[PDB]
Amino acid sequence: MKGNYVQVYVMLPLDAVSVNNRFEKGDELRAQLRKLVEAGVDGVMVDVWWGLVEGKGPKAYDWSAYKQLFELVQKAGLKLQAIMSFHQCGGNVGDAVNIPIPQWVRDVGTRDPDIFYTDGHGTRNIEYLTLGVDNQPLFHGRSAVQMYADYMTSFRENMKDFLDAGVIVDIEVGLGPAGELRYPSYPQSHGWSFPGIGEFICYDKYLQADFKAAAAAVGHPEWEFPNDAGQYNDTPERTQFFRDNGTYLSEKGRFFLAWYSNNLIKHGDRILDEANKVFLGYKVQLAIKIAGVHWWYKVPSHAAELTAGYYNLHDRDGYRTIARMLKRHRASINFTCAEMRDSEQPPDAMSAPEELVQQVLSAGWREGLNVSCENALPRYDPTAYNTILRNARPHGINQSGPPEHKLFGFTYLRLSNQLVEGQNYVNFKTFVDRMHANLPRDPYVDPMAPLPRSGPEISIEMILQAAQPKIQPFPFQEHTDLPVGPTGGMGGQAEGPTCG
Ligand SMILES: OC[C@H]1O[C@H](O[C@H]2[C@H](O)[C@@H](O)[C@H](O)O[C@@H]2CO)[C@H](O)[C@@H](O)[C@@H]1O
Ligand SMILES: OC[C@H]1O[C@@H](O)[C@H](O)[C@@H](O)[C@@H]1O
Repeated sequence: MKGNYVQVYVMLPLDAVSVNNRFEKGDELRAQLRKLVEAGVDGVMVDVWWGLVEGKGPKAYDWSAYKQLFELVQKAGLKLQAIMSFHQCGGNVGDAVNIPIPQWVRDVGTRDPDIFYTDGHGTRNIEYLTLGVDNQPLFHGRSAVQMYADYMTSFRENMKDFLDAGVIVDIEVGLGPAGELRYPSYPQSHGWSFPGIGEFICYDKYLQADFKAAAAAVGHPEWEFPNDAGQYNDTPERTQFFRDNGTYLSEKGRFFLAWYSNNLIKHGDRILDEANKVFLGYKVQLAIKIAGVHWWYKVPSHAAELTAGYYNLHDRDGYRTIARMLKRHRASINFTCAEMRDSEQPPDAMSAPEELVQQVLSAGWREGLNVSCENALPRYDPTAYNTILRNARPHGINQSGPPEHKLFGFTYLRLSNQLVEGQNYVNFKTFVDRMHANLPRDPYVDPMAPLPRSGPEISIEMILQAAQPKIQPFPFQEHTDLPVGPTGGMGGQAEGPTCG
């Protein structure tokens, strides 16, 4: 039944190593990572916050709390997915700990405000560096991807012992807010609230100039940004841009959207080129996280997706363009909406979770990429685990083989006292059982090969030919064929350690 084994990973507290590079909660974590392996979890995932390590200065890396944390993990026998977290913790949902980007970068920003994504009003979003300064050498003679690449080269030099023994199996290079390839279009920070459409975050002078230069390239210098796209909390109908047969379909608006959405491809391309020549040769896999912007999916404009950077429509696959860019790099997609079901989203959201999971996992599987998921919200119900299991093996168990399509692995959000305690614990455990096709945990499964080098760079126009025509999804079963059962599952009822 091994072909059907899907690895489960838990995501560690946002603060596995505390708010100032001091690994503190080690004994708690030691007890918390004890039950997780009794549950049979394959490995864990932590952020390697850029603001904690090079916080103190240019190239002043302090891997100390982090060498100790991974020490704990290795000792627990767990695989580790590390997230190269070049973004601020605090601002999004579920962000309790608050870790900003490096103070010395934020100080550069004081001098040049345009280094942070800027909305139409001119509000500076401090949580991630605009993709416009990727190749702008203004961080004291270092450009942002130089900075991103030196941060990852240093991670390799210092974490080598873990990279050799095979504890670190996946590097997830973050490329935007929450470490996701996208724009900060729905910033709870700036008074956006779900299911609002969000805004186009492309007003800083670097992108503000990439576009005017791009406008004149196609003969239209005169062209500006969408005047009619509304505000954060509007609904499509309310704006002239996202309204049925609105400017999102006009030449000016198709071009804009092509630009805006291409910038994210390119950003992610550049930085992945580098993460690939850094980890080049390692038994690791490179991944990126793509948001799950399900609200306004059921409407024609797909507004929230268009503002977030994913130019997805009924006739244009905006998630297969992205996966085509990941293809050279032998990268994989890490999508985040797996636990939802259309049933549970507010009816006015015009949200289609299930249909977004099917689109992205299908674009990815079509591009030959390994796809993996992560739930977007705190969920401890069997419903959540069965929806996940459905999405893991769309077509279900193929005991007569390995299945057509299968997720490489799932990474549950998040480790808490509540997950490893009682009821929630026996559900999670039986969930893991089932995610492994009820086989016992196997660590010598899905062994990676030394990361090859990124293949030949391919133009924008060559990655963009995957958009058209949008293909049909891969037939998804409606429920999983190996659900949670109910409360219990194989061993019974497990009872043990609290917290202190
Ligand atoms: O631990 C990883 C990141 O967790 C949060 O971001 C999550 C977000 O809460 C969730 O809705 C989405 O599905 O995935 C992201 C990215 O994994 C923090 O906000 C991030 O700062 C962390 O990097
Ligand atoms: O902050 C972003 C989050 O907002 C929530 O209200 C939605 O339910 C989530 O799908 C989304 O990820």
